[PDB]
Amino acid sequence: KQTARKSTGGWW
Amino acid sequence: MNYAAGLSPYADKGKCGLPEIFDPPEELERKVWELARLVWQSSSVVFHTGAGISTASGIPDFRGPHGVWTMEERGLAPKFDTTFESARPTQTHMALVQLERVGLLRFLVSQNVDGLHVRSGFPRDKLAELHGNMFVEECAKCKTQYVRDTVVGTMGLKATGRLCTVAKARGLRACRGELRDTILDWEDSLPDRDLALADEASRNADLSITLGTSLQIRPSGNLPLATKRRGGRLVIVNLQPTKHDRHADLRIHGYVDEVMTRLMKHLGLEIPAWDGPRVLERALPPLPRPPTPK
Ligand SMILES: Nc1ncnc2c1ncn2[C@@H]1O[C@H](COP(=O)(O)OP(=O)(O)OC[C@H]2O[C@@H](O)[C@H](O)[C@@H]2O)[C@@H](O)[C@H]1O
Ligand SMILES: [Zn+2]
Repeated sequence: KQTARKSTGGWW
Repeated sequence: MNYAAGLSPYADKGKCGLPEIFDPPEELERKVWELARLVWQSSSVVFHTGAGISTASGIPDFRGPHGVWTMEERGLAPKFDTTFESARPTQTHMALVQLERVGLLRFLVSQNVDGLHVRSGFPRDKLAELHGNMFVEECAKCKTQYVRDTVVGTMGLKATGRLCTVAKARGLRACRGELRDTILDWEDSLPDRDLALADEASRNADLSITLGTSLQIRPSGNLPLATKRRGGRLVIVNLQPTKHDRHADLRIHGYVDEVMTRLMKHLGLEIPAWDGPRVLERALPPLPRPPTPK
């Protein structure tokens, strides 16, 4: 699926 | 300048120092009235707050005109009118405690580490502190947390110097794990259970309202979009643009204290006064809704 790290980026 | 706290110098600070936008009084009046209608007619309302709701307390934000990253990026230090210990919950902090007491707030997701939601008396079981809390430390071994009255003393998930006292080996031994601050640095994993609860509340909301966040940091900045997946609505309240402005069903550019003052006025609810630092672990059952205003 997709990462749970604090950063900048998309929601898709 | 924050390193220092021995934090990562490799972060992407995002877009800092964008112009502020202010709605004219009449439009704003119109918007806050519309907000009240939305809040009254929705059965599940989730709020998402960022550093902009603590600026009236003397804590600077990060990317505002005088934000801590904005100043750093241009070679200046920022300025702190208050310490975290002496900061007072704002009228927006206190409004959210009241909303939850009367059943108009299902859950609260915060990015802020200033400890004010907890200290304002907001119940911890309706709150996700996705980026940490300067007053909370946590056992590395067993994940048990301790809320303190004073700041724990480090950032970036470092050992604070205290040890865990939970009972292990069938009562024969203490855990003795190192306690660590809960302040995420850049690219740390969010706390599992706060994120899982924030994600669940966001996906199930039919109204998400953001307060005082420019929504540039994920995944917390992407949670208010979850609501739109089931056809719920998004309201963004912020002086600067935010990253997700184009998805807003209602955008309000005004001071959060002012927006929440009026909202409460339309709702018929007083904003409680704050007694001083008071930790509430679990929500009371809901007081009854005020008389239907519309
Ligand atoms: N009184 C106010 N009323 C309304 N809006 C306000 C007010 N004060 C400031 N703002 C707006 O609040 C927004 C705060 O955005 P950021 O400073 O980007 O803070 P936030 O979104 O919480 O930051 C997310 C994350 O970035 C990090 O580095 C830090 O981890 C933080 O948790 C700014 O866009 C600023 O215009
Ligand atoms: Zn432990």
